[PDB]
Amino acid sequence: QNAKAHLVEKFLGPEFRPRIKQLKAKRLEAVNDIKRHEADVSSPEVRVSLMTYRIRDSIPLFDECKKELTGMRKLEIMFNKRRRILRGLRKHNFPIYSMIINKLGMRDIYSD
Amino acid sequence: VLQLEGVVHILNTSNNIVLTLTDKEGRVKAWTTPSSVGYKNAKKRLPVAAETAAGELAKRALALGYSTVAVKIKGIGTMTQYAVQMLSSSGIKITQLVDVTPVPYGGCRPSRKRRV
Amino acid sequence: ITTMQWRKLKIKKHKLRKRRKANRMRVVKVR
Amino acid sequence: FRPRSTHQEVTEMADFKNVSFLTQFLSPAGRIQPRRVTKLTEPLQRRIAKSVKLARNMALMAGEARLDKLHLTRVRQEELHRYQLKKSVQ
Amino acid sequence: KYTYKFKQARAVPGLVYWKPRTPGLRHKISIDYDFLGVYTGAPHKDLSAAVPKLSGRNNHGRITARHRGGGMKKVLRQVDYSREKVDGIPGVVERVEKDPNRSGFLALVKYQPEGQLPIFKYHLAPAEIKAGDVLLSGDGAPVQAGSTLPLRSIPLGTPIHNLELTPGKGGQLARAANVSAVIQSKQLENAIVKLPSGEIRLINLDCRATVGRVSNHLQRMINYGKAGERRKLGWRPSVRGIAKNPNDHPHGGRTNGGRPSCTPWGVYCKGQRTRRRNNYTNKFIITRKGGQPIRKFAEAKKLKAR
Amino acid sequence: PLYELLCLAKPLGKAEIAGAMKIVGQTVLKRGGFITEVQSYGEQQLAYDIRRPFEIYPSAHIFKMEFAAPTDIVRLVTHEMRVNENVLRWVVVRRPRFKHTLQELLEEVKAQENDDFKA
Amino acid sequence: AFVAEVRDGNVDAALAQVKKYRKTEGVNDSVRKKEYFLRPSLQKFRDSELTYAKNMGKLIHERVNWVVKRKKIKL
RNA sequence: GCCUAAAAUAGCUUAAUGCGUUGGAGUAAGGGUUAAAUCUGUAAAAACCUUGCAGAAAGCCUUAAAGUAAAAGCAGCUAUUCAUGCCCAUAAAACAGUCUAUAAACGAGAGCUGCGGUAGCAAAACGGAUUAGAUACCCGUGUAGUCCCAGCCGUAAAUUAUUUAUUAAAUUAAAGCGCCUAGCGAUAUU
Ligand SMILES: [K+]
Ligand SMILES: [K+]
Ligand SMILES: [K+]
Ligand SMILES: [K+]
Ligand SMILES: [K+]
Ligand SMILES: [Mg+2]
Repeated sequence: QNAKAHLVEKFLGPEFRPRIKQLKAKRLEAVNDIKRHEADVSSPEVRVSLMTYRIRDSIPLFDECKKELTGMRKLEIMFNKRRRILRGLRKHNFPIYSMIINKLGMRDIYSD
Repeated sequence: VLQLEGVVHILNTSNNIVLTLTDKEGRVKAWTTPSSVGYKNAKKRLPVAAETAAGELAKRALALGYSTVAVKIKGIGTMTQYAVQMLSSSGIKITQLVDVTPVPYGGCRPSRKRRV
Repeated sequence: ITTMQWRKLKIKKHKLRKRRKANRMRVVKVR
Repeated sequence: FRPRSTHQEVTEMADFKNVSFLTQFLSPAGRIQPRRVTKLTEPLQRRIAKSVKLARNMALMAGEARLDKLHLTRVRQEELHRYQLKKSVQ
Repeated sequence: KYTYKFKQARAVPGLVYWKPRTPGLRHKISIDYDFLGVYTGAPHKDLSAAVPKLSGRNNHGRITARHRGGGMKKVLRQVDYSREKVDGIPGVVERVEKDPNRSGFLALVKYQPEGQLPIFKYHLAPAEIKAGDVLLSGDGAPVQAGSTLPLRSIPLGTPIHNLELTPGKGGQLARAANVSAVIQSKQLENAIVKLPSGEIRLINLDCRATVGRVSNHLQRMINYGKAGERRKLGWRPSVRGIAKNPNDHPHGGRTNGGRPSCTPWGVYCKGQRTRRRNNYTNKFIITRKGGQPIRKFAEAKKLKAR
Repeated sequence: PLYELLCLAKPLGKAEIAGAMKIVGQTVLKRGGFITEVQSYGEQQLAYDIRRPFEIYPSAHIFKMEFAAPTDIVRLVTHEMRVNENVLRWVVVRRPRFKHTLQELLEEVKAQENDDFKA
Repeated sequence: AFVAEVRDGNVDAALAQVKKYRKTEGVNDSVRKKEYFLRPSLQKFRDSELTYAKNMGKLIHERVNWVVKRKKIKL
């Protein structure tokens, strides 16, 4: 019997994985343009982008499952944290603040 | 005639003792209880009443020809000791004792406690 | 709060509950 | 002195299908023994309990000793003898 | 039981809660057919007929059924309660329609026999059938809602409806909105069936039935807000017996209810039985409604005579 | 992921057993997976009898199948088991994805390099 | 289901085994629980009392054991 | 990569119990109390071997909770969705804090509306006892309720005040708050 390489690729790929893993893989790829270097996963630009992507993916999730209150509370906490991070960047580092707003298509409403 | 093997079922539930004689297929041949012997509401709880009922059942069992029996006990009580001893001393051979007391895995809600 | 304090409040609460039930089915509430 | 399996053996064979292996952690009446008697770690205690419960759901185990299934011990030994003979011949 | 809190809440979908703009709209609750996907237009031309209203009058011209007449125009639909014609041919549901002559919904099904033209029929709509579904009958059909099979091929606990008393006459028993019957056991040549009224009866195993329930679960939530709403349906008002004069009703006199309540012809109406004690059909009824054994009903006055 | 199915079927003929197994296999293949192991154990005597509304089964035929497929395959397999009337009882359990952890692979790589470095 | 075989007609020996099975395999505990119902807050208090009695017995015999070990008392 | 007494969603297992349940066998009691009786049976009960149907709950593991689920709370099995926790390996040049005037969400049990279900238990109710009386405690029946889905209600003797430093705790000194000023007394007014 011959070896089936096409089967190995499918198993190692994202096809046979839960939905959450597949979504998270796409989130990392979407921040390849604003990251500082090939391995940056903690800069303020990357962190804010990942939080924004998570919110967008969660909107359809809770339209069907309207009773999972635990997940909503976690989302609400992250929602407020992101606002305070952007408030700090604007006051101290405007050029970084401008890039994040432009990339994610937000509005300049993060003053004090 | 006398080469008959039977089963004796003893039920004791803290208020009365019921003894039933059956064959090996489950068909009943005789049964006795303290009230059938002469012991009534308050006197049915005495060890003497259990012994008398056990003796009467043994007499009927011997008449029918059941000499070898197996005893199945259901419940926890003190009357079982006296009934079993009386059967052995009455001339009936006992080959096995089996306890089949049930145990719920959860089950139904019991009644409230008595505030006496 | 102590047991004595609970008992002192208990009597007054009972009286208020009794009066409200009496007025539950009256045209003109007694007050 | 009684046989005791190694923790490496438990982690490799703790499955609901291995009824024979799981029997070492059951009392003679068929109940689950506490951890203070099995001498197992907490993660291993949980696995053994779940394997037994799953086996009961699949009718591979009984929640307690049953009077109508007392001939199984004879059956298992008869099956074991045939299997050993077949493999030995092969 | 209707309560004004139910209308205020406006919760149940599929109902029209009319705002209390006028006295005749305050308590009115209807059914929203558009939200349910039910067609409320004209019936199929080849399966309908226009007929005059009878208003409860027989061929002698006298009133035999009181409090009828004076409604809207009447049109009748032809419904195939027995699907023995189309046993093997599958059918595709085209529409679910409303019929003012019944409380359930009707389904329009098109069949395409091989070598022939399409065939249209009306069927009583099962609980969970929509347009585009496929209905099948006869041997070799699955046990699913909308399938018609003989009682020999139906599980005990499966609800059924449109049951036939006779082998081939057609379904007659379970037809009303949101009703069903169950099978308890099957004997050599009969099955024990519990009817919607709670009666246990013997039915021959060669009869047929449809799996599922009837297709209207909002029947009991309707409230007619006006007298004229039921006038348009063809119902006329009735007068209380104690309001009439002595020559008209047994309750006619000035005093109210001088004698125990009875019909206009003097028969007690608060518990007196009307079924024949020696009815031939007693051989098929096991337990009557309420749990009364058949023998208790059959032999009740014979013991009193003795 | 990787799933394992254990099925208890009536002790019928081989043709009936083969048909039941084939239904599950095609369902996996259609969804876009593959099958790794197929095994049968023959007729076995159970701890207690399985009871149906008017039938008692003191023994059953047992077979197992291991397959890899998307997470939506579990519901499809469950539906097939319920529909088929030759199956008495079934269970589906998830298994670990890989036999070797990342740490174990790294140790093997390091050992190979040390041998090359010594050479 | 416990099966006790009677050997040489020694019925008393069989009865002793049955009592041992009930205590070891927890049959008396099930009967006690199902005699009447108690709330989870009242069941907690009941369990505390039983454990307290067990601990007192353990303490008492711990004192006796030490005396035996040291003074070699034949009790 | 694995784990979970976490939440939501969907399938599956039965020890016991109940009956206007099937067939066999058998005949006077069964049940309950300090002591009795009401009640269920002899027109065939309970007990015993079998048949059918049904609801709720989860023995051993099992122990605190050592999860702490934010609090209310949480362990029958399997899977999905999702959120945690563990190992091993990574990441950030500028950003992230405490507290809460005000505002919002979650929130036991009981209770209310609609829909489905109703075994066991049990307010109310009706009988039998006890007693000077028993309008209670005890015994026999027993409806709402307890259960499922969608709404309303927002109340508990509904945990130890929050944060920084030290500390096993403790103690010591500070930051931002809420509440108390003898008791007694409203269905006050808004
Ligand atoms: K009228
Ligand atoms: K009159
Ligand atoms: K509440
Ligand atoms: K409380
Ligand atoms: K003060
Ligand atoms: Mg007049």
